[PDB]
Amino acid sequence: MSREQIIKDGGNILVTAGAGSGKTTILVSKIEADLKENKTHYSIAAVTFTNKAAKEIEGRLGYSSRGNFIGTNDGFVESEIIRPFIKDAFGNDYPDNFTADNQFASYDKGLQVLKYQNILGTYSNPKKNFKFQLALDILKKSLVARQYIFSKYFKIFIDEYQDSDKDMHNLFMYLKDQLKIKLFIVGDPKQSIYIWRGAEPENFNGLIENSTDFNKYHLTS
Amino acid sequence: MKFSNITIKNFRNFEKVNINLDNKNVIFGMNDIGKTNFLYALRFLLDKEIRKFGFNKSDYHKHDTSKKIEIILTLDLSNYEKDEDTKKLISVVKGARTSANADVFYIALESKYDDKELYGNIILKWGSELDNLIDIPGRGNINALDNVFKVIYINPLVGDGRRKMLSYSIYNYLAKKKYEDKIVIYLIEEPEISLHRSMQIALSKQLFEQSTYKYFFLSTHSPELLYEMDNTRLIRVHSTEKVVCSSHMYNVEEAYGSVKKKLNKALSSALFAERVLLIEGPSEKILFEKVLDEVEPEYELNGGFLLEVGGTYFNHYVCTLNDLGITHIIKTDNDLKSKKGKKGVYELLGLNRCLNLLGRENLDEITIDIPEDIKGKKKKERLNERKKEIFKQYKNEVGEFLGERIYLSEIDLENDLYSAIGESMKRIFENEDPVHYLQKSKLFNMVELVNNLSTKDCFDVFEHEKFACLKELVGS
Amino acid sequence: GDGRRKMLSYSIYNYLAKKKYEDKIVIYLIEEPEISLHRSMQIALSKQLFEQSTYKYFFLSTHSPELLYEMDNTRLIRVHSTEKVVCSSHMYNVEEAYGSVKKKLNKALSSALFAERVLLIEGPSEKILFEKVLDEVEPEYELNGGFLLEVGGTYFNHYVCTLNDLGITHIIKTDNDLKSKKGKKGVYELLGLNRCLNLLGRENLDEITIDIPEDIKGKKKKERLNERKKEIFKQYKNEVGEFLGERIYLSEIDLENDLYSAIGESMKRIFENEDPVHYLQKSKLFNMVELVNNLSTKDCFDVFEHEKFACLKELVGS
Repeated sequence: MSREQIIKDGGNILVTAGAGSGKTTILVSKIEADLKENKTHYSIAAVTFTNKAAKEIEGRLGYSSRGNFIGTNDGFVESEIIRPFIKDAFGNDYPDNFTADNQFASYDKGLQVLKYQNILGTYSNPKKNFKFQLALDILKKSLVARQYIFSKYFKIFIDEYQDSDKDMHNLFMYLKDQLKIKLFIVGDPKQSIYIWRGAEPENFNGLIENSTDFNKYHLTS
Repeated sequence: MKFSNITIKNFRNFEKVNINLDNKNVIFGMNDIGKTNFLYALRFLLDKEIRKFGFNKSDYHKHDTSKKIEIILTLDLSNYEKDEDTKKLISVVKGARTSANADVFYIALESKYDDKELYGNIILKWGSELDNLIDIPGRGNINALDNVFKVIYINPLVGDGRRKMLSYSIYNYLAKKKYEDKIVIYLIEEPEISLHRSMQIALSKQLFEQSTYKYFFLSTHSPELLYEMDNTRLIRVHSTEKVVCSSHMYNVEEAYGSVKKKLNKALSSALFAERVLLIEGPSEKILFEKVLDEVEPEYELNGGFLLEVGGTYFNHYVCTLNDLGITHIIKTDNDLKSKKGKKGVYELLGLNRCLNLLGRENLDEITIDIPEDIKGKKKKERLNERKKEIFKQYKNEVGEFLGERIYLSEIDLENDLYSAIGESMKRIFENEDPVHYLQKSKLFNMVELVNNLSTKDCFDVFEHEKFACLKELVGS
Repeated sequence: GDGRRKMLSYSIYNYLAKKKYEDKIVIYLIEEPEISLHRSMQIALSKQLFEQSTYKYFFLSTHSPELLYEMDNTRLIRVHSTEKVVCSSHMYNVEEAYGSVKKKLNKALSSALFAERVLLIEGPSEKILFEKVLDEVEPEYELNGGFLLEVGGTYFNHYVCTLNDLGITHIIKTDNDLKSKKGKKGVYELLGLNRCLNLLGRENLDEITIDIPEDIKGKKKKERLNERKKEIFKQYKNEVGEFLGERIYLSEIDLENDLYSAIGESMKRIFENEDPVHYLQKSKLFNMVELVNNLSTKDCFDVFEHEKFACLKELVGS
């Protein structure tokens, strides 16, 4: 079946797989194949929505001294973009300390909380994201941030793309286009029950029905 | 992308030393203690198996453990777009860089002695700004800096030259496949211990014309290893008790392309000297060797050298020697070269070669009638009179030359030698004009002359004013 | 540095083995003394070994020609580079005639002892030309055991005796020279033929006389002497054939004319508006640099493959 046409493909890929298809198995197989094939210094990043899937993938992959990021997409920005390069973009007064109750309805008040209060902000409206817009703002203001992101990873694995806001799409597409980093997207179109958290199913469907540089496969197993 | 500089303070016999670097570096000199301590400092900074231990009381300068050891290395990150080693460095460093300083990086070492525990702890830092460095993170026995650099140390100790070449080959084709994800630096210490000459030349070609040795530091006592040198830093350690170092960025110009094998062979043996006298041909070699053997037999034991320059300009040799701190003396004579094509116009070759070493360059040409009737000795004396006039005209320039240790003859060396030993030359060259006869066969007649010179003639030549370069060579 | 400690060790050896062993026969075995030694210290040790009475008996193994700068009155033993041990030995001495140039012979011959084939040349012009040509054609000739030796203004006997006795292949390239005798005018010595004959056991030859009227001078005299050289070369044809069997190559006139016979068109191109040979012979050193700076690979392969340059094929082992 098509499960052998994926491991042999290197680049941008989609996998429109429904429930019970075995997304974890194919994701782990592709990750292991990519790591075994490549002999360079580059790494991979696997971004999920829950800590359970992150820990499952971490346990399945094993142990290595190569630095790969496995975790949630909220931890990705905090660990890679915001915490290291916040002061290089805005200034030395902006703090890199935070432990995240204090949600507001504006971006400027989010910056004010992060600075004066010294705690990561939030938004009251679930249709808009503070983390993934601040991350993209930092990426466009810091040259060393973009340099590190380009020098570090050669592929990023994304799963459950249907439950993604517009800011997540913006950041991922910025990475794909402006920084020339490959993407591996897996998602079920009919699993948008998380719409109560601001999920936008239109992004995955638009990618499926309009993308020209994406290779598309479907799994019925 | 590029190594730039290194600073060492209060470490062993180093007190405060600043050395400029490149990717390929060669260190040479007569100290032989600072040369090894240089590589030890490099190993301490970049080698985890050496840094794994601490610093003793003997590692501090003057054994005064109340001072701090600092070793700081500088890199250039200008070619991030075209280099993949810059990415290897940048992927482990994240946050220690700033955008205003995106092209320079620092790696530092610091040690302070503990008198109660009798231990010297080593702590590493990097940063883009030298006034704001932070500790390199790590867990357990491992460091974040150990993920980047791979230091390969080569030493013959701790026919058989073929076994050495096999060792070099296995090194070259092992460090490639296994370390495609690291930055590899080679430290080669005296590779000529029990090595045949041709094998030394082969290793020189490997070092300077193969891509397997992008970064290395080499210590050598042999000029055969330097037959192929190009695009390298030469670091010279001065022969004193206080470590003093001079460095030069060596290159060969595209103009000096067809004679590159002669420049390298000539200059390799002069790098291991203290004073060098630059001469033209083998006649001067014969004469000065005879005179020095008669007067100063041990001139070459004390660091003297005679260098044959040939048919080129002095810039290439003088730049290197001056930058390395070696004293250079030049003896030349006033030459007129007939221009290619038009007849009757000559070039002030000697004056031009002497001027180009003073920054001032080139001079206008001259024209001499030389009617077709005259020919032979008459033409020679006509040209000699013109040379005398030219020499008298530029007296101030000649006085400027003498201040730079440049000695230009009015006509030639034969006439200067006559002005000193004319009676002896008349005796030996019976029934001829000594200068004219000596100028017929330069090589055989010079041997005839030296075979009939006594100690009195040698001391007459040595003590003359026209031969003041020989006193400079032997240090008076 | 540590070489000074080595010199101190040598000094203590010398002034300890004397007082303590005045009643014994002392033999020194010195093995590779140049391991971590500066060049000047190697020269000093050479002087100590060959000009001091403390070392009456010794055996020395070396890889360095700087230790041999002072050699005299010694056996040189050469071990051939094979699997079966083969050795050649020579009793080296320097004649009283070769007394004022002894420092040049030793320096020249020290580096040729560590070679397999040696080509003996005259001056730096041939050095420049052959270095350019070999770098173009055979870049690794010196890795395989080739050497170029500048002989200068002496005879070939001193070098050839040593090299032949040690088993090293020697090639000689020379040209027909006439040297005006000291004193009487109009008589010249067949210097090139005499130097080539002395290597065949036969020695010296009768002189010749050429009119050379006082009217002619310059290029006319040069061509008169060149015609005389051509006649001399044609006269002793059998001797030249004998020379060729000993790996001795004598030019009819000079190297400039042999180079013309090979690359005349290129020389005419480069030396525009002059006679190539006459212009090239004005300034020997600068004009050779001018020539080599404008030669291509085609010219180098033309020179290499010519019959007048068959010594270069001998040097590289064909």
